Amino acid sequence: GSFTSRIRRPMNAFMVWAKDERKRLAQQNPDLHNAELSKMLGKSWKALTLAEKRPFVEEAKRLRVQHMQDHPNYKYRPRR
DNA sequence: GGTCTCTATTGTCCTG
DNA sequence: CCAGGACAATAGAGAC
Repeated sequence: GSFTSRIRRPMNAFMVWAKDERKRLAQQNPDLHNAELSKMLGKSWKALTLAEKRPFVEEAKRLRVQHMQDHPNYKYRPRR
C-alpha cells in the first residue's frame, strides 16, 4: 500500500449537511465569502430539529464505517 | 508564483 | 469527565 497518501478525517453530520447547503447558499449569495457562509450554516444547523438532523447523522455514520474499511487501523494524529 | 495558512462553522477526536 | 487544541469541506485572500 501507501504511506505518503494523505488521509482526511471523515466528516461529521454537520459537515455532510454543510457540504450541500454551503453550495446551495453559495449560488443564492455569490459575493459571499465562505467565512460568511459558515456563519449562515451554523445558525441554520442550530435551528434543525434533532429529527431533521438524524438523516445527516446516519450518513455521517456510513462514512466513518467506510473510512474504517479503507484505513483499518487508523489513528487520528493532529499535528503540532 | 505555486504552495501553504487562514477564515468561519460543528462535531469528533486528540494530546497536554 | 475541564482546557486547549487539530481538522474534516469550501473558495477567497495574504504571505513568502
